[PDB]
Formats: sequence, structure tokens, C-alpha cells
Amino acid sequence: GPKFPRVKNWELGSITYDTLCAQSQQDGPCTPRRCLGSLVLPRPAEQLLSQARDFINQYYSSIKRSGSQAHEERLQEVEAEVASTGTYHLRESELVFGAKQAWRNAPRCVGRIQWGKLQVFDARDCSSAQEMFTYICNHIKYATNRGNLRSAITVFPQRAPGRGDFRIWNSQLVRYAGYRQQDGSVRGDPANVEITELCIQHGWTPGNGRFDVLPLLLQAPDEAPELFVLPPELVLEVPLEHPTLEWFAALGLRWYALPAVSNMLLEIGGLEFSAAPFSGWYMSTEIGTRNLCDPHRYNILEDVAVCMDLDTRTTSSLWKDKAAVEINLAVLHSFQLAKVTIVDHHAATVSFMKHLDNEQKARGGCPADWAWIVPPISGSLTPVFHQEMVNYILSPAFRYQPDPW
Amino acid sequence: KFPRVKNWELGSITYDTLCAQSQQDGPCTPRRCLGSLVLPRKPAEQLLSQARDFINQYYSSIKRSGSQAHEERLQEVEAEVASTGTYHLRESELVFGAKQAWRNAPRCVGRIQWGKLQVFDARDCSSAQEMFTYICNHIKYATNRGNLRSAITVFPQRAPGRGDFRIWNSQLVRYAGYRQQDGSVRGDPANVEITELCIQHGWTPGNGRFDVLPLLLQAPDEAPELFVLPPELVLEVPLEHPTLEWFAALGLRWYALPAVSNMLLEIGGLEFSAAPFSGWYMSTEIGTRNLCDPHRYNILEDVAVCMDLDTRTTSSLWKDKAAVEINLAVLHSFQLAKVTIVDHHAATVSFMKHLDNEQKARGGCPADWAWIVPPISGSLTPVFHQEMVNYILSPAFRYQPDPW
Ligand code: HEM
Ligand code: HEM
Ligand SMILES: Cc1ccnc(CCCCCO[C@H]2CNC[C@H]2Cc2cc(C)cc(N)n2)c1
Ligand SMILES: Cc1ccnc(CCCCCO[C@H]2CNC[C@H]2Cc2cc(C)cc(N)n2)c1
Ligand SMILES: C[C@H](O)[C@H](O)[C@H]1CNC2=NC(N)=NC(=O)C2=N1
Ligand SMILES: C[C@H](O)[C@H](O)[C@H]1CNC2=NC(N)=NC(=O)C2=N1
Ligand SMILES: [Zn+2]
Repeated sequence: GPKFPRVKNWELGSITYDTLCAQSQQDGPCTPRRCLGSLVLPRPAEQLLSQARDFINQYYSSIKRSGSQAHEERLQEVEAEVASTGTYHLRESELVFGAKQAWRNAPRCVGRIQWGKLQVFDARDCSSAQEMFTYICNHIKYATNRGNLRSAITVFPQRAPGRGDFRIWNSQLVRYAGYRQQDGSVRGDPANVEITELCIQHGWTPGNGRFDVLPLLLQAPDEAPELFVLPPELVLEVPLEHPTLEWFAALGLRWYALPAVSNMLLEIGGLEFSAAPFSGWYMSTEIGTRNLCDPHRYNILEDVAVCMDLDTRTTSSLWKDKAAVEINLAVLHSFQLAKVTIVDHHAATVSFMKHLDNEQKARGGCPADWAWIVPPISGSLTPVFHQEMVNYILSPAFRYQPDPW
Repeated sequence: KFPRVKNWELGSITYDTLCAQSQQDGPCTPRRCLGSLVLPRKPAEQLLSQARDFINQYYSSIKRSGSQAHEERLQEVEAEVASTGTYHLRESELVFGAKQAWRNAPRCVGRIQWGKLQVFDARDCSSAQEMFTYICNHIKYATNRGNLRSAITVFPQRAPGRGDFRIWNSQLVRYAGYRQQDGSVRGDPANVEITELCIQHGWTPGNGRFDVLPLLLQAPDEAPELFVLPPELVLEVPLEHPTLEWFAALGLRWYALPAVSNMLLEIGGLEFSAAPFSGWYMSTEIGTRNLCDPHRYNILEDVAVCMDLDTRTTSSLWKDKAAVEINLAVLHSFQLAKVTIVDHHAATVSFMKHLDNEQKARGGCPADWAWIVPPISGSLTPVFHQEMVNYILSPAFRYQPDPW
């Protein structure tokens, strides 16, 4: 065997070796003494140039002009520009390539079979919070496409020396309010308590429902963030019903169609895009298992079990598992009926297996975070449970970044 | 740096300082994480410090850390190693080390029970025949007519000179898997290779789906010997469903006693190549993995059809629904048979309590998240939401090469 990690699939009995991991330039949180792979948050001058050069080489490889005159001219360009200004700027096609590659590189995304199919909106001309809003609105209109969802990213101006960042304060473009009660409970999404109160502090008149869509708090360089309300016609939502349990519709549950992450930093060739929201479509377990059944999210498991007349007084009745299955089915059924793209965890994980094969041949490996890739219900019923995975950081990358406040 | 470890459901944070006590490297590096891999990627002074550190662990455990008994025991160990290149454990040290190895086992969600472990000293064992007698005693004791009791039997340690004592079977109870001349399997596909080894060392096979394998037991540098387990010693549970009448008709069953018999127990640098241990099942091992793994009994489709589910399409969640009913049937059937089993909610709730116990007791607990989180309903259990640190402490249970 080679001195690259051996990766086994225990269902099929097949073996690969990950050589791509050698391309990692960035350390994760593990050491030989202890593994820290389960942590959610594993917390320039010449440094910039080498990252730039590496990225420029990656671009030229992908267009098969590596070593070419154009490749060598671009490198000189980059270093000349960095030499006189301290930074440099990407060509358009380099940005598109870098954005797809960041997605391709994202170890926590099971959706990566789709990585080559990404609409990249270039918004590097944006000069105000108002224009960020127009751009985001367009993104949302394009991406939503009346239920026939399309993966997209909008990229706003890069971080600059001593000038303020573009930031979207919201963690997603669509978030339901979380209202802290006098009794200490939360109405709405407890995930969004903090962003909800920031919105109120910045002048938003709050509602009082379980599903109030929040305004966007948008920040242009060195300015207070500005508040913007999404026209409700832009925000496609799906009311939830169950295919045979008629009373499920009476619960008044719903979810929005477009999962759009807005708090991550896109890093390309050492350049930092602090606002670069991206969207795809949901895997149904995200809604039906996590968002709805997490004890610290909507926490509806008991309510549903009571309605199904399950024995919630003992763990061994498996009342949680039964209720969770029906909530997931309701989500799938309801998105289907509504004609809103969604993928269940079996279809998603099967397609991620194909992705791993594609990447083994294309690049000799695929960075993957097992804990995230394996769905939160029915784990070993999906092929990825049985697949060993190697996790490592490649660039271009999406990274977590601190909250702006 | 000592890792900060967060629980995301409750927002609580701890610090793991137990990991500093690790002496053995796992497979990860700063460049890449290998925590999802099933198998680990890969002189007298070295034995002496392992031995001394384990002796220190032992006298600390009984509060006699610094006593005459302690100092004199270190001299004994040192004298023995320097003269002979090895040493031996007192029975009480063996009992302390076996519990500690369980306690330290990162893949075990049942560690709340770690202090309750019956240790059989089988170190005065000199033949395969004698191993069989000890194993029969273990099974009878651990089984206890359905009221299962955790146990370990410890056979003689490895010695520089000779071959190891080994039990060839991966468990004391295993169902045969018979390969057909078209590659396909009848019985348990996990056991194809052990089944052939049995037939080949002379066993007369059955042709059923749940034929209990005999044991291949090996004394040092001898051919292994075959021993049929007496039927009455192997308690099995027929599987039925509380509401689905047809479920029984599937003819499914599972055995009561989970006893791992291929792992090595390392205490104080000494190695016990045969030290089978048993507890009781968590229902998902049977209901989810053993029965629904595509490379195991793979029954999901059969049950789905019987439930008249829409099998034409994944998005009806037919797999999820059949798996739930199968786990329910295991739980129901074990309860009906009065055989100890724990469901995955109750087990993971106990493990959270264990974490807290261990944080106070030791300042950490090594845990392999991928193993601890159950194979159905992961995020429905608290352990999903709990960050974990994985690392190797000694005493340990380890994997070892297969004897053939
Ligand atoms: C095409 C439809 C897509 C599906 C079904 C999909 C699926 C998923 C799922 C299930 C997660 C885990 C989310 C969670 O547990 O909260 C995830 C995370 C991730 N996805 Fe994908 N994805 C898709 C498109 C995309 C696109 C277009 C990008 C970027 C261009 C992307 C990059 C990521 C990143 C960076 C994470 C980690 C987010 C974090 O750590 O907060 N995904 N995706
Ligand atoms: C008290 C009842 C017990 C319960 C409910 C329990 C639970 C579990 C579960 C669910 C697993 C993972 C099994 C799998 O996925 O196949 C496991 C693995 C393990 N358990 Fe426990 N356990 C118990 C007793 C014990 C005892 C008595 C020991 C040792 C004395 C032990 C040491 C281990 C070890 C070493 C592994 C890893 C096995 C391997 O890697 O193949 N367990 N146990
Ligand atoms: C593109 C796409 C497709 C499908 N689903 C999505 C939604 C992804 C939401 C991920 C949010 O993750 C949050 C909530 N749970 C762990 C935590 C991890 C995290 C932490 C931080 C500081 C930022 C961030 N983006 N993600 C996005
Ligand atoms: C004490 C107890 C309590 C509850 N369950 C059990 C049974 C545990 C059986 C674990 C067997 O694991 C096998 C089959 N699947 C992954 C694989 C890991 C492994 C590999 C090797 C070479 C040896 C070994 N013991 N374990 C034992
Ligand atoms: C502690 C643990 O890492 C967290 O609960 C992780 C586990 N796996 C996960 N997987 C995915 N896809 N999303 C998560 O939010 C998530 N949470
Ligand atoms: C590849 C991955 O590590 C294996 O499939 C793991 C995942 N988690 C697991 N968890 C448990 N408890 N037993 C397993 O056999 C198991 N298999
Ligand atoms: Zn790791």
C-alpha cells in the first residue's frame, strides 16, 4: 500500500487511497494524541503571494494551460499588482472557478455532486447596503425560480487593508424570528434569538408568530448595518401536510424553500470575500429532523407523538423515531406537492457516493466530514455510514468568520 | 492546548485534560482527520514504565498511593522485568485493569456500567479443552437465564517465546454464513470466513439461516480445536412484532449474549490475546445493523413489502419506516422473553450521565462520536449534540491480527 491514507467502504468491501490530502496547506484541529473531528467550530505580503500563485496554478490546470505563456503572464501580473498595492484582484473567470472550487472543497456538504452547476453572480461593483439588497433580491429570485431551485452564489467586494468589510449580519437569507418570552421560553426559532434582538435594536418592529421572516441587516464598509425587509412575494414557503395523517396540516407548520448561507467567508487565492451568500436546495432531514425536532429548535417531536397517540412515557416505544419519520415524510410530501425542489437523505447520500467516485478519479480523493455527511436519522440505512472518509482543508474554501458585532 | 468540548443542545462547555494522559497515538494529524476509519491506520525500559504507570494507577485507585505495599510492589515488578523481560499481575490488579480498559474504551456507549464487571481469572489455563470449560462458565454466568450480567474471562498473557492463546471466532455466539457457488450467502454474511474455517477444521454444517457456529479455540502453537456450544447454553430470542402478525412468519431470531472474543486486552504493558467480554445488547445493534445492513441479513425490503410500503421510490421513506418496526420488534421480543436489552434513547441518556461522572472523576472521557451516535435517529439522541474527544488511554482493548 501507498503512504497516503487507505479508505475503505465496509458495505462493498472496496478500497481507495486518498492522495488529494497532500495538497492541504491548512491544519485542522486533530493531532496524533487526540481526534477533535466532532467539534463544530475548530477555531499578509508573501503569505498572500504564495496563496495567490497556488490558486493561479489551480486555475491554469483546470483550463489545461499549465506552464503556458498566459499562465506565466498571469503570475507576473498578480505579483506586480501585489507588489505595488499589497493586494490583487481576480479575473471574472477565476472568480467563477474559485467559487465552484470552494464548494467542491467543502467537507461538510453532501450536495457536492452538483458542484459544477453553480450560477456565480459577480457583485464586486457593489458600493452600498442598498445595492447589496438589490443584489440579494435578484439572487433570491433567480435561485428560487418559483420552486425549481437553482444553486447560486453572489460575491461582494473582497476584504481590503484598513477599510471595513461587506457583511450580511444574518446567518441565512431566510430566518424565522425567535422571540424571548417573559417566562423564558421562545416563540419561533430559538436559533435566531440573537439576530432577532439585533433587528429590533436596529429599528425593526417585531411580530409575534412562530414563523415571522426576519429582515436582513446589511453592512457596507465602515457603516452601521441597514435594515431591509424582504418583500414577502420573494420568500417561497411550503405549508406542511402529511400524506395520510390528515391532522398534520392543522399544526400550521411550514418551512421556507431556499436555504441560503450568508455568514461564511469565501477565500480564494488569499483574497477574502466576507459577504458571499450561496444557496442550493434542502435535504429534507435538515428541516424535518434538525430544524423541527432538535430540542433547542422548534422541538415538535412530543406534539406530533401526542397527536399520533404514541406512548411518550417510555423510551422503548420508539415514539421519537416514529414521530420523526412522519415529520420527515410530511416535509418530503409537502415540498413535492408544492413543486419545490428537495432531496431526501437516501437520494442525497446515494448521489454523494457517486460524487466520491467522480472525485477519486478526478483528483484522487474528496475531503469529507463523516459526522456531517451522515444524516441525522436512519444513518446506517444510507450508503455513506459505511464509507470511511478523510477530512482536510483545501483552498479555495468557505470558512466561518466572527459575527460583525 | 487542552480541548474545549461543547454540548450544543444545552450550551455547556467542559475542558478535557484527561487526554494529556495519552501515551499512544491515534491516526489523525493536523493535516487530515482519520477519525472515521474502523481500523487503526497502522524493550524492557518501555515495558518498565508502562508497568510502573499501571501500578501507580492501581494504588492511586485504592488510595494507597505511596504506601509500603505500593513501593514494594514496584520493586517486585522491576525485579521481575529486569530478570525475565516480563512480569505478572495480581488478580486484584487484573480486575482493576479490566474495568479500566472498559472504562477507557472510546467506542462503547455502555460505559455507565463500567464499575460492574465480573472478572474470571482464567490465567491457569493450559489447553483448548480448558478454554472451552472457562467459556462455558462465562456464558452460563453472563446469560443468567436472561438477566444478563457483564463479564470478562482473561486467559494467559502473551509470552516472548510462544504462540498466543486465541479464540478464532469474533464473538462467542455467531451464526453461520454459507457461500453459494454464485457468490451469494445464506445466513450471516459477516461470518462466511469463520464458517469455512469451521467446516475445514471438521465441523458438520447445517443449511439454515441461524445455525450457531462452534468455537475454534487455540492453545499456544497448536492447531485450533473445534467445540460445539451446548444448545441450552445459547439463549436465543425469536423475533415477533407487537402489532404486525406476519412479522413472526419471517422466522427471525437473535441471540441474547453479545460477547466479543477477538480483542486484545492490554494492562500495564502486558497483553491478553484472549479475554472475551460480554454485556448486553443495545437494540439498534440487532434491529438496525445486524438485520438491516445490506451486507448482513439485509431484510429491509422483505419487511417493507410485508408492510405494503411504496418501495418504488426512496422518498416514501419505506426504508426508515421498516427499520423502525424492526427495531420495535427486537425490543418487544427481548422484553417478552425477559432478556436484558437497552434501547438507544435510554443507552445514550446513560452515556451523557457517564460523561458528566467522568468529567468530575477524571477531567475527561475518550469517546468516538461516530460509534457513540446510534445508527438510526442520531440527532434524536443527546449524544449527537455533544462534542467528543477521542484518544487512547491504557489499559485498553485493542484489535489484533486474525490468527490464521
Ligand atoms: C445543490 C443543493 C444542495 C444540497 C442538497 C446541499 C446539501 C447540504 C446539507 C444537507 C448540508 C448540511 C447542513 C446542516 O446540517 O445544517 C450542507 C452544508 C454545506 N453546504 Fe451544501 N448543499 C447544496 C448546495 C450547496 C451550494 C450551492 C454550496 C456553496 C456554493 C454549498 C456548500 C455547503 C457548505 C459550505 C456547508 C457547510 C455549512 C456550515 O458549515 O454552516 N452547498 N449542504
Ligand atoms: C453493559 C452492557 C453494555 C452495553 C449496552 C454496551 C454497548 C456497546 C455498543 C452499542 C457498542 C458498539 C457495538 C457495535 O457497533 O457493534 C459497544 C462496543 C464496545 N464495547 Fe460496550 N456495552 C456494554 C458492555 C461492555 C463490556 C462489559 C465491555 C468490556 C468489558 C465493553 C467494551 C466495548 C468495546 C471494547 C467495544 C468496541 C468493540 C469493537 O470495536 O468491536 N462493552 N458496546
Ligand atoms: C446551500 C445549502 C444547502 C442546504 N442547506 C443549507 C443550510 C446550511 C445551514 C448550516 C448552519 O450551520 C450552523 C447551525 N448548525 C451548525 C452551525 C455551523 C456553523 C457555524 C458558524 C459560526 C457559521 C456557519 N455557517 N455554520 C445550505
Ligand atoms: C460487550 C458488548 C456490548 C454490546 N455489543 C457487543 C458486540 C460488539 C460487536 C462489534 C464488532 O465490530 C466489528 C463488526 N463491525 C465493526 C467491526 C469493528 C471491529 C474490527 C475488528 C478487527 C475487531 C473487532 N472487535 N471489531 C459487545
Ligand atoms: C457535536 C456534533 O459535531 C454536532 O452535533 C454536529 C454533528 N453532525 C452534524 N451534521 C450536520 N450535517 N449538521 C450538523 O449541524 C451537525 N451537528
Ligand atoms: C465508516 C464508519 O466509521 C463505520 O461505518 C462505523 C460508523 N459508526 C459505527 N458505530 C458503531 N456503533 N458501530 C459501527 O460498526 C460503526 N461503523
Ligand atoms: Zn481526527
